[PDB]
Amino acid sequence: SQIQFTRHASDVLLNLNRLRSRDILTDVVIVVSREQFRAHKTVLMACSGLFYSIFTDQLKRNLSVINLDPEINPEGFNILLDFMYTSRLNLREGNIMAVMATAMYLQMEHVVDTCRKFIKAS
Amino acid sequence: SQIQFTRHASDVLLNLNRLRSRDILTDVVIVVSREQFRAHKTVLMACSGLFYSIFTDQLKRNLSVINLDPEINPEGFNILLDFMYTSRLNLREGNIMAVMATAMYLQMEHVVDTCRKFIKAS
Ligand SMILES: Cn1cc(C#CCn2cnc3c(c(-c4cccc(C#N)c4)cn3CC(=O)Nc3ccncc3Cl)c2=O)cn1
Ligand SMILES: Cn1cc(C#CCn2cnc3c(c(-c4cccc(C#N)c4)cn3CC(=O)Nc3ccncc3Cl)c2=O)cn1
Ligand SMILES: [Cl-]
Ligand SMILES: [Cl-]
Ligand SMILES: [Cl-]
Ligand SMILES: [Cl-]
Repeated sequence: SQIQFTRHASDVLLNLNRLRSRDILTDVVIVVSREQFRAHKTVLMACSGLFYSIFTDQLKRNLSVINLDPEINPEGFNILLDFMYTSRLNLREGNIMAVMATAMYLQMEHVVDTCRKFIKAS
Repeated sequence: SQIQFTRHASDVLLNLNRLRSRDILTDVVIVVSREQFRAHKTVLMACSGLFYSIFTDQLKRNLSVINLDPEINPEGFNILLDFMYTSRLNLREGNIMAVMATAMYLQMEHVVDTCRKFIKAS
């Protein structure tokens, strides 16, 4: 019965991305080979089965640094981190395989499914 | 040029509300007279000019407890906190004035404007 605000969730996500761009209340750095990316653990948990499983565990919840598998492509990771904070996925012929493999590792099914649709559409 | 995921922002907000319901990575309690409400500072900053102004200030960013004005109605506050995390506003004849005054204090213009529309619609 409540009044629905159709733009509200997008407004929240935009403001969370603005906080990330200023490093405000970021609480983790994700290390991907020679690169590092700061983020909010809450957003990572909201968007990734891997990060959900890491930070729900009381053993790991307070970690300030997460080292990803050294095989993960930093560009693929950055594309997916930007997707988490924007709802926009930068998929191209030159990055689809790295993005798809990274989304499998991060446990991000809708992106993996979208990568399969991209391949089927050539 | 990116692929747009129209449901993604709502999915993120739902998962942030699920984390709030489990008290996972909440980092502040908001005290409203005899009641207390836990939340994520990032979501509060994303949805309120008052909380943005409090937590952007390096003087106050690390506060774990915020005491609101003792005049603020706890039910009005709870309605607006739920709106922040759901995009749904529970506006009724019995709560409109308290919700509107609380939204003015929290600096939440779209809700204040919606309260004005509710009054104009009787
Ligand atoms: C090999 N492989 C495994 C998979 C997988 C997969 C499945 N999968 C699993 N977990 C996921 C997601 C998502 C999610 C969210 C938004 C966009 C996208 C995308 N794109 C994904 C969040 N999460 C964590 C969660 O559900 N968080 C949560 C749950 C309950 N309460 C609070 C919180 Cl935070 C997901 O897709 C793919 N390949
Ligand atoms: C007396 N009175 C003053 C006012 C006012 C008012 C105006 N107002 C001011 N600030 C606001 C909002 C919002 C906001 C967001 C979503 C829904 C609603 C509603 N409903 C409001 C966020 N915010 C903080 C911000 O803009 N955060 C942010 C900005 C830039 N980067 C990162 C971040 Cl987190 C707002 O409405 C009304 N009455
Ligand atoms: Cl971005
Ligand atoms: Cl390309
Ligand atoms: Cl709720
Ligand atoms: Cl009523």
